[PDB]
Order: sequence, then structure tokens, then C-alpha cells
Amino acid sequence: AEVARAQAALAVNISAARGLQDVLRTNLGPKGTMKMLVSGAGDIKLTKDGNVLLHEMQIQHPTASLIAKVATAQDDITGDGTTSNVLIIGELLKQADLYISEGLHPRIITEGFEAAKEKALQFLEEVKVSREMDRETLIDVARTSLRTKVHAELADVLTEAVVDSILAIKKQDEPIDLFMIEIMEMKHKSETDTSLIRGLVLDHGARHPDMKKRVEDAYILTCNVSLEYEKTEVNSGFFYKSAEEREKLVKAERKFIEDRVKKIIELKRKVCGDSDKGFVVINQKGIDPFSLDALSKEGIVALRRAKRRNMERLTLACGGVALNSFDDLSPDCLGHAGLVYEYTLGEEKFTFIEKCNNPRSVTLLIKGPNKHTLTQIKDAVRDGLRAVKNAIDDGCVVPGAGAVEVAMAEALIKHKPSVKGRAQLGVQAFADALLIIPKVLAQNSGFDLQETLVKIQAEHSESGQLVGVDLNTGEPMVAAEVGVWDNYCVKKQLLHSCTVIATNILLVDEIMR
Amino acid sequence: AKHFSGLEEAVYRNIQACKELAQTTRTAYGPNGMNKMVINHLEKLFVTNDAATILRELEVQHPAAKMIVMASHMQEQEVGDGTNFVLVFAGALLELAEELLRIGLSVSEVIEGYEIACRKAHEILPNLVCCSAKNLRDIDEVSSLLRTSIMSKQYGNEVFLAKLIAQACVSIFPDSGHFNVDNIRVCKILGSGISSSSVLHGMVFKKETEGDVTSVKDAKIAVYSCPFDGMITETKGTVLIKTAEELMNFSKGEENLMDAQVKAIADTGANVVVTGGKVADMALHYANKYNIMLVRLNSKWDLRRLCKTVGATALPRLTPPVLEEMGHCDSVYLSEVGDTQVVVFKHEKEDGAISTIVLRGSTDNLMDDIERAVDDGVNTFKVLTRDKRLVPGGGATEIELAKQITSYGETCPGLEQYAIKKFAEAFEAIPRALAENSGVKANEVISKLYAVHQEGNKNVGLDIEAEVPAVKDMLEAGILDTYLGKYWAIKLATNAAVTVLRVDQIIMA
Amino acid sequence: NTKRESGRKVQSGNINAAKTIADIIRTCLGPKSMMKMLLDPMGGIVMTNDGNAILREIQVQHPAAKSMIEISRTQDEEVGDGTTSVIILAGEMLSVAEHFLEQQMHPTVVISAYRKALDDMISTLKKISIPVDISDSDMMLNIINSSITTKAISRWSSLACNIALDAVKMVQFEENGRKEIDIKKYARVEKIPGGIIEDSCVLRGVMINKDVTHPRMRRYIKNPRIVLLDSSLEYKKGESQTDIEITREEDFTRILQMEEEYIQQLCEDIIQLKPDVVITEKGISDLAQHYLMRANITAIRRVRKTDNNRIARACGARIVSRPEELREDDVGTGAGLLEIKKIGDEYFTFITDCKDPKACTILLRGASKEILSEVERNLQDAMQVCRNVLLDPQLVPGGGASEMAVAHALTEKSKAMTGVEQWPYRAVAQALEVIPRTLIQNCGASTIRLLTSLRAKHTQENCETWGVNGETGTLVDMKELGIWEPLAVKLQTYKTAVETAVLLLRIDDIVSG
Repeated sequence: AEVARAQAALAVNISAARGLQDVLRTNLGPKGTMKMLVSGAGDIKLTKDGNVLLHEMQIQHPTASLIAKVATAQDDITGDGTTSNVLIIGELLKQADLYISEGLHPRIITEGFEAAKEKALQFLEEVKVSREMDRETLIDVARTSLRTKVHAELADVLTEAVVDSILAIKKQDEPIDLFMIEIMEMKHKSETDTSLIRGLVLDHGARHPDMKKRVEDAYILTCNVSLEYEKTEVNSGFFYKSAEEREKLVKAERKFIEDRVKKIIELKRKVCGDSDKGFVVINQKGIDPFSLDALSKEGIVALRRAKRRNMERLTLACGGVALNSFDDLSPDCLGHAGLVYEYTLGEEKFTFIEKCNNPRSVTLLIKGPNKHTLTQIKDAVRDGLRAVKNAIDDGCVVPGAGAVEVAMAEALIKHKPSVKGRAQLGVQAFADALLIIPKVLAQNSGFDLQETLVKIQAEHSESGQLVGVDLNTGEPMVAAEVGVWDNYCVKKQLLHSCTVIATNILLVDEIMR
Repeated sequence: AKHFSGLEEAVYRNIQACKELAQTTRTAYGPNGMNKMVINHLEKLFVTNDAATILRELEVQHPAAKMIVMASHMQEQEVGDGTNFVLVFAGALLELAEELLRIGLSVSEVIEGYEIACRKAHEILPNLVCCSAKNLRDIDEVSSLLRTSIMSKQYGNEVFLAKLIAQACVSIFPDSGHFNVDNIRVCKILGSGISSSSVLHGMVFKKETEGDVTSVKDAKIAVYSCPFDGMITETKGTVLIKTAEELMNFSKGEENLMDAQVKAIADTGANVVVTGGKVADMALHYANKYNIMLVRLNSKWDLRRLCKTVGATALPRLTPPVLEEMGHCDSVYLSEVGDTQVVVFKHEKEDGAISTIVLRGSTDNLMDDIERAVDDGVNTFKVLTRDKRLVPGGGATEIELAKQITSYGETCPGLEQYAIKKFAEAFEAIPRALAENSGVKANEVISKLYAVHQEGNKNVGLDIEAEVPAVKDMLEAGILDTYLGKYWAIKLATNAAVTVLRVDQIIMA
Repeated sequence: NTKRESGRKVQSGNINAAKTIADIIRTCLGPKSMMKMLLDPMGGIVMTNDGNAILREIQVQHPAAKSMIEISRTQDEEVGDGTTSVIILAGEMLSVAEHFLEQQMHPTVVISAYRKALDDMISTLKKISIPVDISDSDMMLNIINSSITTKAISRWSSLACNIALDAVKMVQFEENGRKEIDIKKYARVEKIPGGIIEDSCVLRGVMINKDVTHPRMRRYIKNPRIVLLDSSLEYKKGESQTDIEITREEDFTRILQMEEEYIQQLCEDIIQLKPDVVITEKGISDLAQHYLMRANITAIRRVRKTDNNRIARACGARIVSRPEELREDDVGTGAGLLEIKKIGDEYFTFITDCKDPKACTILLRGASKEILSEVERNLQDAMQVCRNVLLDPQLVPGGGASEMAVAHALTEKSKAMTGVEQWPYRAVAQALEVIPRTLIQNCGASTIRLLTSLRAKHTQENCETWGVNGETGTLVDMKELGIWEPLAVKLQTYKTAVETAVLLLRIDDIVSG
């Protein structure tokens, strides 16, 4: 029927991909910019991150399906360089197309990519070193990880707080941090502000002066089924269907109310002492009107609306366990964080559970009145947390600022593929795809993406220099010495995710509509 | 509608917003504002000076324009002075890019340029802040400071509102020296004169008020949207109008139902029973004889006005109010608020933060005008609580800034030398905008403003003397600004200007 | 109704589809590879090396393509492979023959050439078809891994080697007639989800996933004896059909439950007997199946008799009314291995069966539930060799030098056969050499000169065994290179291919019905 085949068919693909990637050149580093995305929600989405932009709103393309995988994959395997990958592949395609514009087989162009990547892989294995997982060494990476994804001024104000969270680990082996991400957000007078909180914070509390404002010894009773019920991990059935059933429904519920609040107040005396310690009730549901001020005046702090994520982080953080219920039970089961402090900022009541038995859960309170800012900065925290963790999980960190890309392109020195000349193109196409990031920065910086880059190489070819384009002024400098470092796991993973799709490109010569 | 490619979002959608930024401020700002008609989702005419209001009134398509709209409301809430200004400077600031785009500068470059320059400008502001005035027990002191503060958004009788808007905020807080978001209710009541607008501390229900007074002394209100016509939301007792015999028996019970009504109200107690719902004669004839005060069929606004201030929750359903569901006022005394007979409560010692100022204009847009102006008078006193720090009227400050920033521009070098020197230029749009409203050119003003070379005090106001555009000391003239009012204005305008600059196209199918 | 079509017009339409279908997959097939990517109207991309996967997802044209899917199936129906070969091979002979030959004007020798071009395959193959030891896993492994690689996959090959090298030998029908070439029910590949490559655990006999589905069932009784029905289940499949009553709401609930409480009483009738396994073709309900498990009696439910019978012979299971009631017991052991493997709490009962009726349903375990699907295809392509090698030890080495081997022996015989016949026979002599030459045109350079070198190589050096490398393009001995092209496959390919192209000429006409 309708079939597009061979050389002319793959054009639209490489026309799309290379055409689709070149918009992301506005991104990847502080001289690049956050790209505005809007959806049917009309939400202005400001991200220099490729993944965010890529998977939300775009133009229909056959390549649009495949590219949505890789920037996800690099976000998955790292949390950084999702903007990076995209600009390499079409740069390789633009290279590759020339040889196919030379008529030289996409098959012979395909089969030359892989050694070249391995070369650079092996080479990036060479130009890597085992670096510190030290917070300051992470700052070197955190500064660098954030900027190539999120904004530099954001990066700077994030750099200390991002590392501090991933530094709070127990020495987890995780390349990204599950519970070190606890994101509180707020409408503020600062469209962008982020507070750094180790431990867990509550979605909502309930603060009363009757309740203890400061609970120092905090036995946290964190419960889904709430005060309205009586010795229940499960809600009780209502019947409003008929009069006489509803007539007996509203009278006895206060017993369910009374015993429950009683369950705590006698248990605080048990668990927390009388006034001796502070008590913490968490109501993950509403708080009863009697029980609200009744738990209040007994020294108990009843907390309205803690999440199920607050539920799990608390248990992990404070070493206790969340209940469904307020019944008399030992203090240890009841969560204990060495501080429960309900910090009401804005209109939102944030209950800290702090001095946690595990500083696994750690929280960041994001701020803004403007949502798009609250979108940006709250999004700006995560990638580094995932990125910079790849510095603190890995003893190795690969040096950043594109200094290593000029380094392989010549280290790929050719007729090393004396084999055929298809791999010699596969390397020749690949050597240039390396440089798209060193290009795009000096591009996004002053002067030339090339004149500096060839300076970089002419420099880097000089001994003792692993030298690179500045992410800012675009000028030559040695990158590893500035500390500017992309996460180690990025590059090696990046190269695979880069080459495969561009490799997948040439194997598809047919498209059928 | 929204998504576009081909540099339509940046050089196109952005600058078009800057066009909107003009004449929402340009003639609508300065020491005076100017009015621009607004027809409403249910059609009617609104004249407006201040930016944020009319632009909130404008549902805006451009995501570019959409972002700065937010900052003006942040300003208006926070500040209120230069709420018009947040547009013009940001627009005059953003329009500087296209030439730099033809010059070839980078968004990453120029954002930094205005950034360190507004961080420089924020450093320069304190000195162009000229003297200070604060007495928050003094209406007349607060008046003149609010006078130009309202005047900047008001062309009208400036001192009288200034008096009144200073009257309340001074007298509504015994602790003035602090100010809270809404400290002044206004019951908009047309008729009489514009001077018939009057300050009355404590809640005014502009509504009809019935029931025979048992206590005018205390007002404790069980607060209700509940109809006392006999209608409770959960199960309604609605009057039967389709039969004469059914109405005959029900009205005889509406006396005694309202008895069971007024009591559960006044069991936990009420002096006024605040009624947002409907009332029946047999309910009222009883409530008259029962002697509880029904302020009847109350405006949801009056209801909200009450629900906010007394800290009580109106009950749609009829049910005994608990302490959360009952409000308390100093007094309930039936009195004309602006010569319009209603019930006016008193709150000074009760809570405060409510001074109910009857707004009496000749037309509703005048009654919108006096409503428009105090918006800054509200916030500028709040600014005046936050600082007495005083700046002269706008346009004197911005020239010294330009003097700073231009030479601060040549001390940049690197392409931001352009951007910072541009940041100096967005300052001069105000005297222009002022010269526009007053019908002259900035260039003369700019020439004169640089002529004396003073920088932060002498300026052309919004003037009839602008016939020949003419400078005057703005500080002494009473046309005045404040550090915050100027500081926040620069901080939010540049922010909203530089953040809309980083934005890019939206790829969309 | 009545519809008439005529002449070249349809036969050219015959030429178009299959030939156009023959394009991408010929480049896809073999180590030299590409991808046929279907464009869904939404932009959905589907890229495979199987055009028949792509052909179905969109309109299948009537004249060529409607028959080609079926000759695609037929080849894959028979040996378990070869959808992608026959289509391009039939597309070959379809392409150049008729019009040319019909410009030489005759339908006859065209059809007749297919015959005598077909047997020259049969002739030159089995002469140069190289025998391999069928008792040797390895001598079968090198030919099996050649045929497990049908598209990209040597990965599960070595692992699909071992299972099939074991399984097809043990393959017997329930007739047990011959071993060897077999139906895929007498060699079944059921991919078993989860686990890891270590659990792959070659299974030569049938498996019953329904033998032990539960932990409460029979636990590892070395010889399971499945007792069929007949008394242990007395026959009631019916229902009491009790009269209606409006008073009890339970009568609505109880009458439907009566269906499955009969087998319950029948499963109670089973318990007394303790058949270690129970097989029911009527099926047993789960409310009935409670009481079987707790007895340590596993239950094979909703399985047919032949499923059980082959197994009752394979697992060697006495088939009786009751264990204590003589129906003349079958044997106690037909098998040497009963392995019940658990991924999750759903148990997979594998009984390895040596030369039994069984199903020869072979266990495979990928690293997870997914790559199983290729192992099965690998195993089926693997078991295809093991059924082909145990059929044909002789199977031609070629990189398509076999695809030349006929072609050049044809032109040789074209000189021998003469008549006008030779010209079709010489025209169809050309069509065969294109597939590998495409693969070594996928290589590069001058692929016809390589073909000339091939032809030079052909009659001089060797037809096929010595030949051209498919992916390298070098002229090499294809047993020495280790590339194996199964005789039957090749035997099936042109055969299946020549057949369809015969009818495609014979059809100048379709109707509308």
C-alpha cells in the first residue's frame, strides 16, 4: 500500500530527530536557558531539563516516540544529562547522514558507531578517576550537575542543600535517594525559596496552644482511622437509609469519639507520662471536635492530615511505626522522632518529626506564591539530588565541562580503524558527536562554539591539559581542576543511551503509513 | 491559542505583552491615575487606574503577559504603590532585549545584567529614599502619605479619602504600628456625595435589619446563612404557596418554629441572629416579639464580611451554634452608615482589623474609584507600618538610578555593559509615562531631571503645570513613595521581567 | 458479485506487494539487518525484522500479500521458522520472471520452471549439504545456534541450544511414531515467567502448570499418579435446581453455589482415596479444590483427557475409578523427573519425560518474565534444528552461497535443459542470488563482483559449503565460518516460495464475491 522505504524514508526521521534536538540547544547549562513548556493545563513549565520538556508536550514525530525513552532512561539511570543525550545523537546523525549522503551504507555507518563508543567508553574509563564522595567534592559535582540540568543561580542555592540531603545517608548504595526526597512546598513571599530539613515533616498538623507547642520526647501515634471510631484499624459502617437506624447512629458515635480520645489520653499518661513528655497524635483523617481540644489539653498534640507518605517516612525516619489507631500500646510502636515540632509557615502547618532514628527521610520545604516558579525550583531540586547522589554513591566521578569530549575525539585518532573505513566513519562521525556539548556551551557562550573548541583541542592536545569550554564565559579552562564534574555514571550510561537510538535510526530504513 | 514555534514565543509574544503593559499604567499611573472602562462577564462599566485590578479583570492569553500579572498582585498585596509601575518598568526593561537581540546578546547574559543591576539598584534605593514620616496614631500624617499613595492610583478627591483611609487604619488598630491584610470593610452604598463616604469601626450589615432589639449593648451573633423563613438546608420547611389552607397552618407554626429556631440560636446565645437566608413574617413577627435581631437575607458578602471578622462560621443548616459558630461584636446599634439606615456593629476593642467604611460615591464607578484608591491606602499604611522610609514621587528616583546604572554599566565591561546600561533606561519610562499622562515628553523631563542633576527628589509630577513640563521637589510636594514601595516594585518587576525572558518556545503537536 | 480482472495488471499487482514486502526484510534477515518500522496513524512506531508482523498491523493488499502471510505462516507453521525467507524468495521469482517471460510470452514454463528450479535446490543442496552428528549436542549446537540467530539473537542461542539439544530427541508423539520431525504439541515450548537464567533447567517432557498450582497441594511426590474421575469423582456436573422461595435471601446465593459443592462432595469422595494427583476434564471448582489440597493431594483441573493421557503415560499415572477400586491401574512411573518450580506462589510442575507421549513441553527461564518470549522463539528455532538435524544431518552451509548454489547450478543446467524452457529456467536462475548478495551489499563494495567472485568461486571452488560470508562478505567455507542453513529450511523455503509464485501467475483475476 503506502510504504516509505530506504534512503528517502529515513530522511524524515533524521530530519525530525536532528530538527527536534536543535531546540534543546537552548538548554544544557547556564548559558542555555530553561525552556518554557505549556500544556492543556496552560501551565508554563520552565525546565532546562530535557526529560521534563520531552515527555509532556511536543510535535508528533516517529522519532518523538523513541526520544521519549532515552531522556527518561538517563533520568532513570542518573537524574542528570537528560538534556545532554539528545544533542549528541543528531550531531552523530548529521555526521552519519553525510556518509549516507555519500551513499555509504547506513549499515556500514551503523556498524562503526559501536567500537567508537567503546573507544570513548574505555577512554572515559581512562579520563575518569576515583574522586571523593566528600560533600565539598559533591559541591564540585553539585554545582556542575545542577547547571547542565537546572539553573546556575538555582544550582548555587541548591548546591549546599542538595548535597546535604544526599549526605544524610547511612551510606546507602542507592544512586538516587527515595526518602532523602521529601518535598514540602508553599505559597510564600519568595517565588523561589527552599528550606533544608533533615527528618520528616508532616503535610498538615493541628496546632493548638492547648497542645504542646514543643514536643521534645515525641511518641507519635500516626493513625489513618481517626478519633471518630473506637478501637478500630478499620472504619465502621454507616446506615443513613432509614430513620431508626440513623436515629441510633448519631448518639453512639460520641462513644466511638470518647473512647478514642480516651485511648490516647490514658495512653499518653502511659506512654508519654502525664505532662512528663509531649505526646503526638497524627490524624491522617479529620480530628474529632471533642477529641481535637480534648487531645489538645491533655498534652497530646493531635495532628490533622499526615499523608501515607508521611506515614511511611516517619516510621522509617523516627524508627517507630504508624498505627491505624489510638488504642493503648507501648511507646516504641508509636513513632518517636527526637523532636516533633509543628512549624506553621504560610497557611500550611508543617509538623516536623525531627531528630529521627533514621535520617533517611529528609525534607525540603519549597516556596513560592507563583506556581511556575514553585514548579521550576521544586523541580530544580530533584535532578541534583539524583545527579549529585551519583557523585556520593560512586567513588569515581567523571570530569565535566566537556573537557573529556575534546579529549576522546583526538584519542579516537583514526586508522586506528584501519579495518574498513566504515568503522573509520563510525569513529569519525562519533568523534564529532562527542563535541556537541563543548560546542553548545561555547555556542551558548560568547565567541565561537568552534574557535574555542578547536582552541580546546589544540590546547587539550598539548600535554597535561584536560581542558574545556567554560559553561559560562565559554573560555578554555581545565575542567577537573575547577571541580566542575558531571556524575561518573552519566557519561558511560550517556554514551550507551546516545548511540543506541542513533544506531536504531539507521536500522530503520522503512516507515509505512 | 498558546503553543507556537518559530521564535513567536520570545521576540513576539513577549513584546506584545509589553504593549499591554502600556496604558494600564502609562496614563493610569504617576502621582495620579487615569480611568479605563471595564465591561464585565455580566456586563457593566468599570473605570480603573491601578494595573493589577484591571489586568486581573482582563483574562490574558499570553503566557508571557500571564506571568507578570502575578507579580503585580504580589506587589499590590505586599505594596500597592507602583502596582501600575511593575508593568511599565518590566516592559521598558524587556523591550531592551530585541535590540540586544539585533546586537546579538544572550538571554543568559542580559538576565544577569539587569539582575546585578537591580541588585545594584536595590542598593541605591535607600539613599533616594528621602527622609521619612510615620505616625500611625496620626490620621493626618498617614493621610498625606496615603494621599499620594492613593493618588498615584487615584485621580479624585485625594485628601478626603486619605483622611478616611488614614482614619480607619489609624483608628481601627489601637496597636497601629502594625497593619493586617484586611483591616477595613467597606459597605458600598450609593447616593448623597462622595464626601458622604464615612469611616465606621465595626461590622456594617448594609442589609435590612429586623427583630426588635433586646440588647443594642452587646452584639453576640450566632451567624447564619440559614433561612429563618422556616427553611433549614438539610431538610427544608419551605412555605407552601400552592394552597391557602396549608399556608394557614404553617404560618401559625412559623411563630413557634421560629421559636424553636431563635432559641437554638440564642440558647448558646445571640444578640443579633445574623440571617443570610430568607425570613418569614410569622418568623419575624415572633422574632420581633421574641426580641432577637434578624439582619435578614444578608448579602453573602456581608455574610463573608461577618464570617471573617467575628471569627465565626455561618450555619447554612439550622442547628445549635457552638463557640466556633457564634460571632461576637462590641455593639449592635442600628444606625445610618453614610446616612443609610442599617445595622452597624463596633469592632475596635473586640478584635480590630475591621473598620467598616461606607463608600458613598455618586456613581458605582466613583464608588469603585474610592474603592480603587484605598487599595493602596490599605497597603501603603501596611507599608507605612513596615517602613516610614519615604521616597519622593516617582521619576526623581529613577534618574539617579540611571546615572548610577549607566556608569555602573561602563564599569561592567563584557556584554552586560550593554544590558546594565539598558537597565538604566527602563527607569526613564516612568517620567515618560508621567509625561505621557500629563501630555509631554520624557526627553525634556529627562533633560530637566538631569539638568538640576537631582536625582531622587526633584521631578515633574503628574501636573497641570506640566503644560510646560516642569520639575518640582517631589518629597516636599507631598507626592511621595517609600523604600519598599520602590524596592519591591523594582524587585518584582525585574524578576517577572527576567524570568519571562528565560522562557522558550513550546513544542506542541 | 461477478467481477473480472485480467492479464499483467493483476500479476503486476502480484509483483508489487510481495516484492515491496521483500525489500526491508531481506535487508533485515540474516546477520546484516535493518528494521521495518510501521507508522501508526497516531505516529506509533513498530519496528521489527518480521514484515508479517508489520503487514498485519496495516492493510494487507489482496493480490500478493494475502497469499504471502499464509506462505509466511506455512513455513513457520512447518519448521517453526522462515516467515521472512519465503516472502523475499517468492518475491525474487515473482519479480523478474513473468513480465520478462510473458514478454517472451508463456505462463507455462514459468510455472514449470518453479518445479525444475526447485529440485535443483533439492539436487545441489543434499549433495553439498554437510552431515552433522545428531547424537552430539555440539555438532547440533553449531547448526542450531546458526538457526537460533534467525534475526539478531545468539544471546539465548547457547541456552536455547542446550534445552532443544536435549528435548527434541526425547520428543515422541502419543503415537510415538517418530521422534525427529514433530508437531509442536509433541514438542512444546512454554515460557515460564520470572526467575533467572539458572532456572532455565532443561525440561525434556511435558509440563503441567496445573499439576501443582498451590503450596497446599501435593509436595514433590516423585511419581505423580493422576486418578481420572470415574469413581474418585463420581459423576455429578448438574445442579439440585431447588424450588424458589421468597422468604430467604440466601436461596438466591445458595442455588448457584450448589454447582461447585457437588465436586466438593466428589472431592470429599477423592480425599478418602488420596490420589496423589487428581485430573478432571469436567473440571473441579476451587471451592471443591480446597479439600484436595489439604490432603496433600494436588489437583490438575480443567485439563482434557489427552493432555492427561499423554501425561498419565508420561508421568506414568494409574488411571482408575478409585485408587482402591480397580479400573486396571496404569503404571506407577513413566518419568524420571518431577520438578515443581515456583516463581511466586503459583507453582509450575515440570515432569521431564524420556521418550514418552507427553507434550515435550520444555522449561525455559529468562532473566525475567519477558525475554522468555525470545527464548521460546530461540528454542522453537532451536528445536527446529533438533527436529531438522535428527531429520537431516546434512544441511547446507552458506552465506547464501546456497542461495547462489542453486542459482549457478541452474544456469549450468540452463545450458543443459535448453529449449525455450532454459530462458525461464535461466531467468529464474537469477532470482536466487539476490538475497545473500543484498546481505553482502548490506556489506558494501561491489556485491555483484563478490557475486561474480561467488560465481567464480561457485563452480570452481564450491557451491555453498565453501561460500561467501553473509555479514562480512568474504568468500569462506560456511561450515568453516560455522554459518548453517538447514537443508529442510532451504528445502522448505523455495518449495514454499515456488508454490505461491506459481499461483500468483495463475491468478490474473479476482472477484468481489
